[PDB]
Amino acid sequence: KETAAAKFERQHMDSSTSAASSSNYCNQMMKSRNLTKDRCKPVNTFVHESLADVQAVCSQKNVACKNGQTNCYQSYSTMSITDCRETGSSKYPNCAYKTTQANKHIIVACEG
Amino acid sequence: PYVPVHFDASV
Repeated sequence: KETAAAKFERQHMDSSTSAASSSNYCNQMMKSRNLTKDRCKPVNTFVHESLADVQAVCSQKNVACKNGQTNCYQSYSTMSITDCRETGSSKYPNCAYKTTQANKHIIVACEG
Repeated sequence: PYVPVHFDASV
């Protein structure tokens, strides 16, 4: 089965672009990454950085996850990210998203 | 190795 690490890359990594290039980015990426297969994932974030840079977050600032778990880490640096959020017109299987470009610190959960 | 398995939030 797909590993949790591999699932992370598929759902959130986009090292081939520096940032979302058009309003259609979310629509295209959510579809192509198979995130809309069973239902419309309501929210999703893509990171436009090298995988190594994102993997290094696991050795940066240790913080509590939103749910209280203690294996979260916050990037020391801000990263180029794209926020994908479902639109009022979204209706499975024609999932629709609004694309929002940003530069912020990311918080990931790490395992090993 | 210790790698990211979940995206928790952007701050």
